[PDB]
Amino acid sequence: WRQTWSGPGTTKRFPETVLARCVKYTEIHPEMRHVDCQSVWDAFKGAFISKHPCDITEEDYQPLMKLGTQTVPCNKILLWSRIKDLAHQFTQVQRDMFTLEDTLLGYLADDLTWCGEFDTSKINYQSCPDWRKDCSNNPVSVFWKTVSRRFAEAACDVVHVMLDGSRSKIFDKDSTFGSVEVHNLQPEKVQTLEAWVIHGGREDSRDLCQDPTIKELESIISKRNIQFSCKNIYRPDKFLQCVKNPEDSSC
Ligand SMILES: *[C@H]1O[C@H](COP(=O)(O)OCCCC)[C@@H](O)[C@@H]1F
Repeated sequence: WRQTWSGPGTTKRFPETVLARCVKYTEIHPEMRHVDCQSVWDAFKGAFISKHPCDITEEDYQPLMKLGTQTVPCNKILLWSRIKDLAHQFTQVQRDMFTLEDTLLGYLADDLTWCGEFDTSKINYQSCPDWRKDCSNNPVSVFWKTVSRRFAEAACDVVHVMLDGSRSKIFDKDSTFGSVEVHNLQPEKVQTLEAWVIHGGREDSRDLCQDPTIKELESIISKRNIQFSCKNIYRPDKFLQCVKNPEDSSC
């Protein structure tokens, strides 16, 4: 009648879903043919089964990271913050740019929740720790931090980030982008971080590249010895029109 934790529990059929996603990914992407999906799942399980779900570490996920090792085109990375759908829509069409969810490990875990229980092999399908209400070192949160760091470390040249220009803080220092990814871009390899600030409906005039939180991001990035650039996407529908058909003479 009562649940242990505040967050949603493990997604139903989690084991089968992860294995099936791995099979599909490794079928489509030829460079991942070497990957044994049962081994990936065993490694994924090993990270959190029989562990207290408030005591997960990045080391727990090391076997999975090793198996899910993947070369990503370093100059074609698209980061995003609080605007998942548009970023994915974009890379679904612009297939030569890659978000974290276009990597094997991001693909496996996208939109899923999982946790175990201490001193029993059971998956908890009733509840899982909420990052804020319960604890930060939980299976889902630790996974995303670990893979997000590794993804940001892979980037080179010009790295792009899609941001939501309709939000209160367009750049949020407390988001995963702001707290993990920005600080793990390697200054030796990354020339520029270019922000694309996506405008909300019909507000097509404000230069959001002058927003205070964008100036904050600019200052943080600049002080890491990386250049900052910013572009408004004033009218998102036209942007979508043009990505989908770039030969369109209106683009
Ligand atoms: C790494 O993190 C980005 C998404 O995180 P957001 O910045 O969306 O943070 C989510 C949690 C907010 C409290 C994306 O580039 C990649 F997945």
